[PDB]
Formats: sequence, structure tokens, C-alpha cells
Amino acid sequence: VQIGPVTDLHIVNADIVPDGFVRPAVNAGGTFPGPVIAGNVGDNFQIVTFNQLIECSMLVDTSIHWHGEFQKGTNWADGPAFITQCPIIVGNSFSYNFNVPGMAGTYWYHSHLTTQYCDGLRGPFVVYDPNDPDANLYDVDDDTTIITLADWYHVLAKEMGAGGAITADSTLIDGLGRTHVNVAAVPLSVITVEVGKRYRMRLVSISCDPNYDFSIDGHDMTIIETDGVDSQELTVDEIQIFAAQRYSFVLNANQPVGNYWIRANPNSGGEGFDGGINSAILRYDGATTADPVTVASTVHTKCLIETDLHPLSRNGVPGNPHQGGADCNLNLSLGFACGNFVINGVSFTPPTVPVLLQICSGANTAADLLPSGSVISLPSNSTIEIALPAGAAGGPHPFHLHGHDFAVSESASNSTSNYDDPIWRDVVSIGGVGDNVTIRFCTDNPGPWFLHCHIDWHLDAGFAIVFAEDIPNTASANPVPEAWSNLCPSYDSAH
Amino acid sequence: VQIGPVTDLHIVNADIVPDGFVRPAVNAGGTFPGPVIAGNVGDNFQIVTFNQLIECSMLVDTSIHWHGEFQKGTNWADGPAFITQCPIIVGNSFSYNFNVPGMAGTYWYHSHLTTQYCDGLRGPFVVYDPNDPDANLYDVDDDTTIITLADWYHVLAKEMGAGGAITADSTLIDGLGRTHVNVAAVPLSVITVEVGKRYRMRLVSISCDPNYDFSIDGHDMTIIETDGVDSQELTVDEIQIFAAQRYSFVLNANQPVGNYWIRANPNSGGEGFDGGINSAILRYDGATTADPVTVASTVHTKCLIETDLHPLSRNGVPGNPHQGGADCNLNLSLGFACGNFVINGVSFTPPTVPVLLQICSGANTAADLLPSGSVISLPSNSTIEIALPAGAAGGPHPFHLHGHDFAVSESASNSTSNYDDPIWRDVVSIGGVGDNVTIRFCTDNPGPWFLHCHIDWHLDAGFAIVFAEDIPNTASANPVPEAWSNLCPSYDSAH
Amino acid sequence: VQIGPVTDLHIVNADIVPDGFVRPAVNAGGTFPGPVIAGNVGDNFQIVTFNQLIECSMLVDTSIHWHGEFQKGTNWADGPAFITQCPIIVGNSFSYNFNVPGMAGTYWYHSHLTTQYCDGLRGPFVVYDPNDPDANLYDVDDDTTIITLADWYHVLAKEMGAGGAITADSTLIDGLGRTHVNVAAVPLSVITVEVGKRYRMRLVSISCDPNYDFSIDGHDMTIIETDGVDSQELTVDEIQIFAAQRYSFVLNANQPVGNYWIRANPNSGGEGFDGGINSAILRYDGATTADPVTVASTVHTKCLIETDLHPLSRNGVPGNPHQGGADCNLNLSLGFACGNFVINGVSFTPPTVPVLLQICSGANTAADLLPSGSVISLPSNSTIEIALPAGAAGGPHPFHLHGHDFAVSESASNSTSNYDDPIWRDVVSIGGVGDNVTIRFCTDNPGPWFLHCHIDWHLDAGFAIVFAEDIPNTASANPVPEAWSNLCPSYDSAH
Ligand SMILES: *[C@@H]1O[C@H](CO)[C@@H](O[C@@H]2O[C@H](CO)[C@@H](O)[C@H](O)[C@H]2NC(C)=O)[C@H](O)[C@H]1NC(C)=O
Ligand SMILES: *[C@@H]1O[C@H](CO)[C@@H](O[C@@H]2O[C@H](CO)[C@@H](O)[C@H](O)[C@H]2NC(C)=O)[C@H](O)[C@H]1NC(C)=O
Ligand SMILES: *[C@@H]1O[C@H](CO)[C@@H](O[C@@H]2O[C@H](CO)[C@@H](O)[C@H](O)[C@H]2NC(C)=O)[C@H](O)[C@H]1NC(C)=O
Ligand SMILES: *[C@@H]1O[C@H](CO)[C@@H](O[C@@H]2O[C@H](CO)[C@@H](O)[C@H](O)[C@H]2NC(C)=O)[C@H](O)[C@H]1NC(C)=O
Ligand SMILES: *[C@@H]1O[C@H](CO)[C@@H](O)[C@H](O)[C@H]1NC(C)=O
Ligand SMILES: [Cu+2]
Ligand SMILES: [Cu+2]
Ligand SMILES: [Cu+2]
Ligand SMILES: [Cu+2]
Ligand SMILES: [Cu+2]
Ligand SMILES: [Cu+2]
Ligand SMILES: [Cu+2]
Ligand SMILES: [Cu+2]
Ligand SMILES: [Cu+2]
Ligand SMILES: [Cu+2]
Ligand SMILES: [Cu+2]
Ligand SMILES: [Cu+2]
Repeated sequence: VQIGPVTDLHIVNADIVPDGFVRPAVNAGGTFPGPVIAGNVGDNFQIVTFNQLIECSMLVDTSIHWHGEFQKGTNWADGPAFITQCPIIVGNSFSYNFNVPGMAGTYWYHSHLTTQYCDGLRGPFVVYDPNDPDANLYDVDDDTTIITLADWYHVLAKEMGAGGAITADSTLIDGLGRTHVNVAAVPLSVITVEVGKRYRMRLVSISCDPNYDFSIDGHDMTIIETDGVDSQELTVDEIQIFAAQRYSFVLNANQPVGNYWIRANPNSGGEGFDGGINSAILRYDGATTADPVTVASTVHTKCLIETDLHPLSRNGVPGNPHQGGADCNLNLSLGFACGNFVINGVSFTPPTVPVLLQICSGANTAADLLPSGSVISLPSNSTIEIALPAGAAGGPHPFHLHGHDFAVSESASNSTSNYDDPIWRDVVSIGGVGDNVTIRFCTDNPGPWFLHCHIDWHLDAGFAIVFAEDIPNTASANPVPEAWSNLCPSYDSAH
Repeated sequence: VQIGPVTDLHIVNADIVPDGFVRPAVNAGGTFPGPVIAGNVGDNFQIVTFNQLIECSMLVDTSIHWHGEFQKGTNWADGPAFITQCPIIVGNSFSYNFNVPGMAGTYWYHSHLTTQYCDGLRGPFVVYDPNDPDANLYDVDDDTTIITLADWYHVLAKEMGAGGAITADSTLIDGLGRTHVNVAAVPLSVITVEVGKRYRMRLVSISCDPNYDFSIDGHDMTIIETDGVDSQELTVDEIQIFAAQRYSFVLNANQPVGNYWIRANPNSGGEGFDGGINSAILRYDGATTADPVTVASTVHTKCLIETDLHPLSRNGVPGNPHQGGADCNLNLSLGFACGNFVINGVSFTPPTVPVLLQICSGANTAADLLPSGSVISLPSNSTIEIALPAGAAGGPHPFHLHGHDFAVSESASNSTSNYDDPIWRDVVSIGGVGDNVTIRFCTDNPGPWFLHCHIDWHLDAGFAIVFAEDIPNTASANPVPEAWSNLCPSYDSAH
Repeated sequence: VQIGPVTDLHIVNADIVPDGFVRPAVNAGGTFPGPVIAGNVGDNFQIVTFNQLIECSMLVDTSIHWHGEFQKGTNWADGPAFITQCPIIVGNSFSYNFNVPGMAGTYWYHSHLTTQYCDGLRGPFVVYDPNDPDANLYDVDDDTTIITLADWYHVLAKEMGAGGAITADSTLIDGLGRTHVNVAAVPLSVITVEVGKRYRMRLVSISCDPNYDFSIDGHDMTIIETDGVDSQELTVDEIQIFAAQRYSFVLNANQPVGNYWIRANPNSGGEGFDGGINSAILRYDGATTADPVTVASTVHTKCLIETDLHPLSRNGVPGNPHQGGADCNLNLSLGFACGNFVINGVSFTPPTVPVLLQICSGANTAADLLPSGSVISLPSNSTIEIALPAGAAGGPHPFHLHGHDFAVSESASNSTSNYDDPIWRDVVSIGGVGDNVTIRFCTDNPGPWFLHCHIDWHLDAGFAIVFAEDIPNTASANPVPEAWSNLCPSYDSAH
């Protein structure tokens, strides 16, 4: 079901049993996954978030991030607690009001307070484009062509465990899927197609942790979008999708009418598809309603490799075509030891005053911002290159940057850089020990933008810092509403 | 489950997944459908409604209607919000204390606040008859023979629609069914029978909108009751049942021990029975526990027609064996334009003071009453006749009158009136353009009686007017308890 | 999932549908059953119970008992409402803080307010012994090898009438099972085993009422533990387990790879296994994922007889070898009349002031303690014998004593006493008219200890007395935290 772009979104607690095991959840709009929030390019989004949360086992405060949306001019609507706002307290509401100029594709929203999105607050977010360059490549693009991949846990997020060393208890495709241990025969999701039709499947990883090896028996997948970035057509028979990433692929339903297994194997937890775990069903209209009996290819032949991807626009790459050919050029020491993650020797722990507020309240630099050693300023209007060399356990770590997308100049498991036509995206696997995954972008977006591993467990163990982009232009660039001013006083009073 | 006639009924929010899709709901008695409320003819019903609702997305006020109960002398207990009461606000309770003289059969209860009953607050209501004139036509008449047909939506009622055609997402029979799009193989309701026994099936439409074509593969159905009214035995192989109607039929379990599909095909929403949508299972004790493999008749051969129904008692018709032959005969103009329905040029919008309250406060005439043009007065001890010509989009509209049942002198799709032995009921389909459905009853029940289309979407869009019957005797006829008197000040103060 | 020995435990309302019928529940830790609370022998348990209950229909107060934990020194933490504490009110927490010296084995926890544990608040409690003498008898002992058996009702406990014979609507094994009437094909629990491994299976009855005949097609069970007491190895092929009892049994997975039914026939409610009621699935790794087609042995040849159990340690028996061979020997007259149970002519009805507070406020004798005639004082360091002659309306009644385990000197259906080597346990069936089931313990545990039938409906109808053990020393032995003292003032104020 789709909303808005002008919509109420209630946040409530409910018990759900997607794999047959009832446990409490945090829900956005009352469903798991949450409803699809949607509009067109350049629509004004006004999302009135009513916090009705009562079950403190999962926190009764909340804060919501719109994942992949630049929020230029509206950094205050971005969502990461203590980076851009204080949480909303229960009984209160907050209008997240923002535009999406110049963006279209497949995104998602989620809780961005501690590990709460694991406990259920996550759903798809799609910016349709009436003049979408890829539109003529399929027949159907609607709510029935969104595929969500979710890790699901029998253990309350607040009670793990971290880090960790945390594993899921099932994979849910479109909110349904079977339990890894003592698999009960619970309902599986169905995705229906009609012969001769072509489908823009919008694959959204709403994972708190694992990446999935995603494949559809008997069928190929032509990638056309990645993390909201339109791509040159690339046909693959399997896609490894890391936490928070999105792909749009054309499914051409050109196989005999019948039932085929939809497959999503995660890097951790249950291995295989016994009992129908890690599965959903692709069904042709007119097929017998039964489980598929198909098998995967013995060896997948055109597996997705990130260096095979290039933008549909001529995006090029900002800066100079050599290792470090950028203005401000960073290289981060990403580490782990004693149950905590570090970036440049510092584990992230949220400040009492949201970075955005510190800035709004007079901070000029840089050295003025809390937490010390967890904020890096970026000069206005500048090529930034970030190297994120791998090694820290574990891994592989999908890094994400708020308020931007970035050219992926060097991907995982391949030391050959690309300064011509690399894919731009917003979340990237930093690969394995030895790798030197590197990104470039331009600072056209004043404000504090979170940079973190997107494995939520590791974010909670402090794998993060803040790019405080153009500090001095941060207040003129982001006027805040009164209601945002009211957040931190309400929250501090409440706690 | 059965209660009362004396009972508590708590109204709460819960998420439920009747077709495998979790969403929020508004439940009476904590279950979907609500528990069966039951007692004997003549019983005093005492039903303490506790409002414990908190999810504002479906409204936290409520008001409950006991559909088909005449409510003589207890007009204040009727339930339609702003006609007979202000809603009960959350944290409060209200005793609906009323009696059922001279009524016995199959009824239901529902929220009668906005479209709240679509969100879950619907349940069967049954008045048993220790001397039921049909008791010897069956062996078993209990909670396991009640069959509810319900439309079910993935979109919250307050976010429809509207109007705006609106369509359901699954059919639920006894609270379970499978979704119309990307149907997941979720559990289906089973009804059990034993060879040689006869069952009073109490078929209840708790629908917000669609009518159903109901059938059981391999079985005939002998109708013995219509909307509370005992009928002569009419055997049919299909029953088209409109929103809010009820039928008791005898099922004779005379077939070979096995599994038989129960079928209920809505007039809008998913068509057919693929993957077991629009279906439940009739099982003989001793059958292999397996899905049925039966098929419906190619052509139904004794489909129910309303003119073939006749009261079991000689009821006759009030007034004159010709058209317009009543003390006080009305012909309503029923229209639709600009997303609203109108009755005699006026679209119903709820008053601020409930109609019963304005009467109790001095009001004397329809001119005196709010809403303006939305009230028609009726003189006491008269034969009313109401012609309800069809044609308004989008039929067919099931029109319902509170506080009464009526003789249907002219039915759908047939211009031949019947002033002899027409069936009496309380909810009648007005058919299609050209039809002139007409009803007669007698004014022996002072108070404000709602008259509306029972498609809830159409009622919220204005398809109603109020018959204020015997205004002058209303106050003395219906003494009100203090708790009713408190409802409006409490409600007004809350809002 | 496992939590503890130090943990939060939130008590919330949630609708659940374990047999496909949605209804309201009172949940501990958000699941049904509750999470397993675990620790090692000698550990300090600190369970913070957050009462977040809102649904009045099942009571918003609550109070938890740790069934079979002796609570020596901590009688205030025991949990029975109005015996050792007042209920925690909604919105408050309370810290159950206690140790388990000397004890190991399989226990459980539940609401001990009114009939609330029926409504969901139940879960297993395991004390692991790192030097368990039974360790070498098996390979696998963990959360996957706990098996709960639970009766489940469609009727909310508070509405059960009462008593009034009462019957469940399904049997749930590990929280899943099928309804007895109009059985829907809803998911069944699976217990997975690997060819050639031995399992410590922890069978726990969390029943409100029925006793189960428990068995596993094709397999033996070697009993090694009974209600916490290590036992000599006893191979049986069926186990009658009465409400609140526990057994650990070794299952040798020695049959061919396949699916085998696990059976739990309740002594009332649905009879047999038609459609998979009273059923769960034993699945071997490698078996096809399908319903077992196994059959129970026609006659079970080595079913559990309680007189066959002997302690593993040399517990022997206190006192002297003949009836009355104790310091303080009691014979309780157990009756039922007009819907209430009596113990020595008195029917238990909860006092306004909790028994332990009565003592703490300076009561010195049973005569001084309310309710009048519902208290029997015991002297310290004395051998107690309690005869519990059956005959009272159904029956068979499982009696349980708080703060103690006890030698079962005489078992049901067998009039021979055993004063050498009988099993010790904490819940015991008193059998049938004519029986004289007899227990013995020593009084080394100052405090008021509940003795009641563990059929909860029978407890609410009054089948209980309090053993006020060493009243003089009770206050000194049981120092209370301010929080406990805060309980009654809150409760009484709220009500
Ligand atoms: C049209 O409605 C009329 C009005 O009731 C129905 O008329 C009855 O039909 C049967 C046919 O023998 C007769 O027994 C009666 O004489 C008719 N009743 C009266 C009161 O005249 C007729 O059934 C309907 N037509 C159709 C085609 O269903
Ligand atoms: C439907 O039937 C009603 C009868 O109650 C008709 O009523 C009258 O019909 C005469 C025509 O002979 C006209 O004077 C009016 O149009 C009607 N008014 C009254 C008060 O009788 C009505 O005409 C019929 N209408 C339709 C739409 O079929
Ligand atoms: C069961 O056992 C008890 C004793 O353990 C029996 O109680 C005896 O009862 C008789 C008559 O009631 C008294 O004279 C004795 O004093 C009791 N003996 C003792 C030692 O107290 C009781 O009768 C038995 N009940 C049965 C068999 O129903
Ligand atoms: C009834 O109870 C008695 C008491 O335990 C059981 O008698 C024991 O029987 C075993 C072997 O049959 C002997 O080793 C013991 O000497 C008996 N013990 C005592 C203490 O007498 C008896 O077996 C039980 N009856 C049944 C049918 O099981
Ligand atoms: C990664 O590449 C960067 C280029 O900016 C280089 O400075 C650094 O030494 C490299 N580290 C590793 C581990 O390759
Ligand atoms: Cu994100
Ligand atoms: Cu983001
Ligand atoms: Cu990481
Ligand atoms: Cu983030
Ligand atoms: Cu109605
Ligand atoms: Cu009505
Ligand atoms: Cu209508
Ligand atoms: Cu109405
Ligand atoms: Cu207990
Ligand atoms: Cu106990
Ligand atoms: Cu009992
Ligand atoms: Cu107890």
C-alpha cells in the first residue's frame, strides 16, 4: 500500500509473527515492512510522524531517516538521532517536510535511533519519475514490484548482545519467510507475473546486518538503477546486495508458465533453502498454485560485480584520475577492538546536543563540536575523496553517507581504480582485508552528514563519524521549523 | 465464542493478519469478527462497552449499533453517532441496556462512527428462540454454525478513498481468507459437519461494501430466516447476499464424506477462486484433512431471487393493495455527484448535537432539526411506504432502516409489486437503473431512525437521512440514563 | 530465546493467534510462551518486571511466581498475589531479586494473580548445573530442547464461568497447535534432531488445567529429572504430565531419518489427533519437509508410573515409616460444593492485606492471620506429613506447595506407601476417589507458603491454604526491599 507524499505516518507497537514466532515490533504505518512512502520527482514531502510508542523494551522515542534523500536545505529533516535532531518522544508528532529536487529512484526509510529499525521501523520509499529514462524498458512498475529483503530476529534489539557476533533468525521477503532453526511451514510471499510482460522489480535491502545473494530460478535480471542512480543496462543472474542498498532490475517474464523459487541467501544465519527458508515464490498467472520445484543454476554465470556497473548519465568522476587526485583527500583508519568500532581511533557515541544544534548555536569549526574526534569538517564546493581500507572485523562493512551519493572509484576485491565511468551510489561494501575502497563526491550541501557502517549492530558499537560540511553556511542553508526547536527541550525534559 | 446477554465488551486496538498481512485494527472483544453477542427473545441485554482505543489512525472514539434491533423505548441505545448519541471517548465506558421483545433471529453489531467498522469492529449478534418455529428443521444451531462474510482492506479506513470507488484486498469467511493480489497460502476457515445431521447455518454479511454470491459445492441451502424474519423454506444453490443482510439456511450433510469448497465471490475486488481466495472449506467428520478439489456448478440453477421469499407467519403488508396506497407515502430522490451522495438534494453530514438530543432539547419538527434538509418527520401509527428508485452511482445500494423491519412490496430487477406475501427484512438492495424498490412499515416506535445505504463508504460520503418518527412523543417514549446525558459534554470537552 | 539471570522482563498485551484464532493475551517478554529465564545453580536472579498492561479484560495488575524456586530468605519475591505480595500496578516495575542455592533443573514462571497465566503469562525457567551428574547421558541440552505443553482458550480467562467445568480450545506445543473445533491447517511446531544424537528434552507443563499423555512416535524417552529433582534413569514410552510438572527425558534419535508425530493428548478438550490437533512434529535432518504419517503404538507398553521414579541422590524420606510418622501430620479434607472448592471446610479467598505483610505488621499466629481459616501455622525444623485424600470434583488434582519440594510417600492409584526411596517433586497428582496421596517435607523455610491445586480455574474457585511456616522467625528471615513495601499502598490507592 502506498502513501503519500503528503501523509500521516503513525509509529505504534504491535506483535507480529512473520516466520510463525510472535514477538513485539515497532511499526511505521502499522505494517511490516512499513507502507511504501511515494511521490514524483520534485514533490514536496510532508510526512507527519505521530509517535504512539508504549513498549519501552524497544524504546518509546523515535527518529526517522529517509535513506538516500539529499535533504539540501532541510538537514533538520534528515533523521539520525543526535546528529540532526533529538528523538521525538511518545505522545508527540513531528512533520518531516522536505523536497526531492533532482532525485528519482528506489529508497527506504527507517528508525535512526540506536538499533530500533531492527525491531521493525523500516519500509520502502520510492520517488517515481514521470519521464524516467528507463520507463520504456518495462511494462509494470508499481507497489507489486517492490521486493524487500529483511533480516528478522527473535531477540529484542535492545537485548543483543553487541558486538557481536549477532545473527538473525530468519529472512523475510516482502515481510514473510521461514525461521532458520526448527523451520515451521509458515506462509511464503508470492510475486506474480504474466507471460510476455516486463517488470521493474525494485529490490530494497532493509537489512540491519546481512547481505543477500539474490537470484530467481530460471530467470535473468537486467539492472537499470542502483541506490537511486540510473545505470547502463547490465544483465546478471545473481545480485549480492549489501545492507541498505537498492537495485532496480527488469524481469522479463519469458519462461514457461509455472512456479520458480525466489532466492535470498544471507552471508550469516541459515545456509541453504531447506524447508523453504530464504525463499519466496515467483508465480506466473495461470500456473498451478503450488510450491516451485525448480533449482538454482549449479554455478551462477553472470554474477553482479560492482565494477560492471556504470551510470546511465555521463557522471564521470570529480577530481583527478590518480590515487589522491582530489582537494581534501581522506583515508580513514577503520578499526575494531574490545567490543567497540573506531574511526581514526575514535568510537562514535551520540552527543547530548545534536550536532546540527551545536552548529546552529554558534559552532564555527570543527574543534567546537562534540563528540571530540568524531566530527570532520569539509570545505564548501570541493572534491572530496575518501579511502575506506578494509580489515576491521567484520565484514564486509557496507558504508553509507548521508546527504550525498558518491562515485565508487575503487570497489571491493579489485585494486584497479576507475576514473572514467564508475557507478555512483550511496552505500558500498568496503570489501576484505587488502581492499582499498574509495569514494569521491562534491560538497554542494551544507550541513552535518552521518558517515557510518550500515550494519546497525556496528553503528551501535560506534562505527561512525560526522562530515560537518560547510559549517559556516550551515545555519543560513537550513532554516529550522519551531517544531524542530521544540524537540530537544521536550526530550531532555522527558529523560 | 458467545456472550452475553449481560457482558463486558472492551474495544481495543490490535494488529491482525487474517490473510497473512499484518495491519492495525479496532476490535470488539479482542477478536476478528467480534465475539457473538447472544441471548433469548425478550431478554434484557446489558452490554457495558469499554473504550480502550489509542491508535488515532482509526479514531479513539466509538459508538456501537445493534443492527436490526428495534430499540423501542431505548432509542438512545441505538448507536448511530450524532443521530442517537455522541461517541464514547477513550478511557470511558457506556452501558447499552435494552430489550428484544418480539424479535428473534440472526443480527450483528458494528461501530456506527464514520467508517470505523471497516477497521474491525463488527461481530455477530444472535437472539435464540426457545420455541423457534423452525427448530425441528435442524439438529445443530450453535456458535459453530454461524458464518460471517467480511471484506478486508490493507489500507486503513480513514485513509480511503473516497469516494472514489474503493475495493477490498481479501474476502474473509469466519475471519480468515486469502489476499486478492499476490495471494499467499494462508490458513482458511473450516466448517465441519457430520453425515446425516442438519445444521442451521447463520450467514451474516458484516461487509463494508461488496455483496457476495455464496455457495457450497455439492450442497443445496434451505433458507428459513431473512434479516430476523422467519421465512417459508426456500431451497437455493446460490445466495447473493448484500452488505448487512442475514440468512439462516439449513445445510443437510447428506453428501459423500469429503471436502467441499465454500464460495463467496464479491461483486468487486478479486474474481474467482484461484489459490483459494474467496473460499472456506466444508469438511465431513471422517474426511481426509485436505483441501477440497470440488468445482462450482457451471450454471447455478436455483439462485436466490428475493420475490421467492415469503414470511413463515402470515404477515401480509400494511395498508393498500395498490401503489401509493399508504397513509403517508414517500418517494426519495437518490443521487450522486462531486464525490458525495444526496437524498432529496441533501448530502448527509453529521450534526454537532445528536438528533435524539435536539429532540429532547425542545425540537418539534423536521424544519426545527439539524442537519437542515436531512430530516423527515413521520406521524405516529401510520403506514409509511418509501419508494427508493435506483440509478445513483454506484449500485447496487443495500438500503437499511433502523428501528424497523419493512415489507418489500417491490424488489430489485422486477416491476411486479406484491401486496400479498412479500418478504419482510431490514436491509434491501435497491437494484439498478429503472428499478423502483419500495418498502412499507408502520410507525409504532417513536424516535430518530437512521435510513442509509449500508455500503460504509457511501454513508461517509453522505447517503443518508433521518426519519424522526413521532417527534412529539419521543422524549416520554425514550427516557435516557444519566450516562447517555454525560456522553456529549464529555465528548465536546475532549474535542 | 534465553534471558537472565539478570534481565528486564516486560509484561505487555498483544493479540496472538497460535491456532489461527486471534485474541488478546498477557505476555512476558513479548512472546508465547515467555522467553526462557535461565542461570546456573547458586546464581543471583534479578528480574525487573515492567508492568505495561493496558487491557482491563485480563487485568492490568500482575504478579509473577517462579514455580519451584524455594525463595528461602526471599519469601517476598515468591509471587502469589495476596499471599506474599500485592500486585504490581500498570506503569510500575518491580525487582524480583533472589538466589537459587542448591537447586538445578527444569522450572517455569507464571502470573499468580487470579487466572491471568491462562491469558498468556507463562514461560520456562531453567537452572543449569555446570556439574550435572546426568551430563554424560546426552549430547544436546539447550533452548531448542525445551518443550512446553500449553492449553489455550478462545474465551478470555476473566469470562470463564466458573467453575463450572471449563475446556481448552487447543493444545499448544512450543506455542503452536491446532484448534479442537473446526480445525484450521495452521502451522505446527517442529523439533529437529540429528540421527544418532542424544537429547536432554525438558518437558514443561505450563497448563492452566489439562494433564497430557505425552509420547513420540517410534521413540523411547529416558526420564532423568522430575520437577527439579534428579532421578535414576527411567525408560518409558508415554508420560502423563499434570499441570505445572516437569520431566527431563533423554531422546536418542535412533530411528530412520523421517517425520514422527509428537503427541500430547489432554485429559479434556479435543480427543485424538485428527488434522494434527494435539500434535507437533519430530523431524530428522535429511527428512522431507512433510507431515509425519506415523502412528502411535496400539498399546503403550512402558508408560510412566510415578512409583517407578527414584531420586538419583540418597534423599530417602524424613520422619518415621508409617502414617503419622511425622512431628506434625495433617490430613486435609478436600471438597467441592456448589462451584467452590474447600480445604477443611474453608474456601480460599484472597485477603486485602497480603499474608506476609500481616506477619510483618506483627501477627504471630494463624489465628491472627486473615483469611480466617485459610492459614495453618507450621513449627520450624519439624517433619511435616500431608495426606491429600481425593474425591473432590474432577480431578485428578495436581497439588503444589510453594517454597518446598516434598517426598511423595504415597502416589495416585496405588495405596502402598514408600518410606525408603520415593521420588521427590513439587507438584503431585492426588489421583482418584479412594486414593491417599501423601507428602512429607521438613520445615527449614520460614515464610507463608501457598498450597493449592495447580488447576488455575480451581484455585480461583478456592482450592488452597497457606502454610505459615515459622511465623515467629518470618520477619527476621525475610528482610524486604522498600519496593516490596511500596506495592500495597500503590495497589490500594489505584483501586
Ligand atoms: C417478479 O416478481 C413477482 C412479484 O412477486 C413474482 O410473482 C410471483 O411469481 C410466481 C410464479 O408462479 C407466482 O406464484 C405468483 O403468482 C407471483 N406472485 C404474485 C404475488 O403475483 C415473480 O416471481 C417475479 N418474476 C421473476 C421472473 O422472478
Ligand atoms: C416509482 O414509484 C413511485 C410509487 O411510490 C412513483 O410515485 C408516483 O408516481 C406517479 C406516476 O404515476 C407520479 O405522480 C410521481 O412521479 C410519483 N410520486 C408520488 C408521490 O406518487 C414514482 O413515480 C416512481 N418512480 C420511479 C423513478 O420509478
Ligand atoms: C489417609 O491417611 C491418613 C493418615 O495419614 C488417614 O488419617 C487417619 O484418619 C483416622 C480417621 O480419620 C484417624 O483416627 C487417624 O488419627 C488418622 N491417622 C493419622 C495418623 O492422622 C486417613 O484416614 C486416610 N484417608 C483416606 C484413606 O481416605
Ligand atoms: C505401588 O507402590 C509401591 C511403593 O513404591 C511399589 O512397590 C515397590 O515395588 C518394587 C517392585 O515392584 C519393589 O522393589 C519395592 O520393594 C516396592 N517398594 C516398596 C517400598 O514397597 C509398587 O511396585 C507399586 N505398584 C505398582 C503396580 O506399580
Ligand atoms: C588505500 O589507498 C589509499 C589511497 O588514498 C592509500 O593512501 C593507502 O595507503 C591505501 N591503504 C591500503 C590498505 O591499501
Ligand atoms: Cu539507511
Ligand atoms: Cu542515509
Ligand atoms: Cu560493519
Ligand atoms: Cu545513517
Ligand atoms: Cu448495520
Ligand atoms: Cu441498523
Ligand atoms: Cu451505496
Ligand atoms: Cu445505520
Ligand atoms: Cu506454578
Ligand atoms: Cu509454585
Ligand atoms: Cu483441582
Ligand atoms: Cu502457586
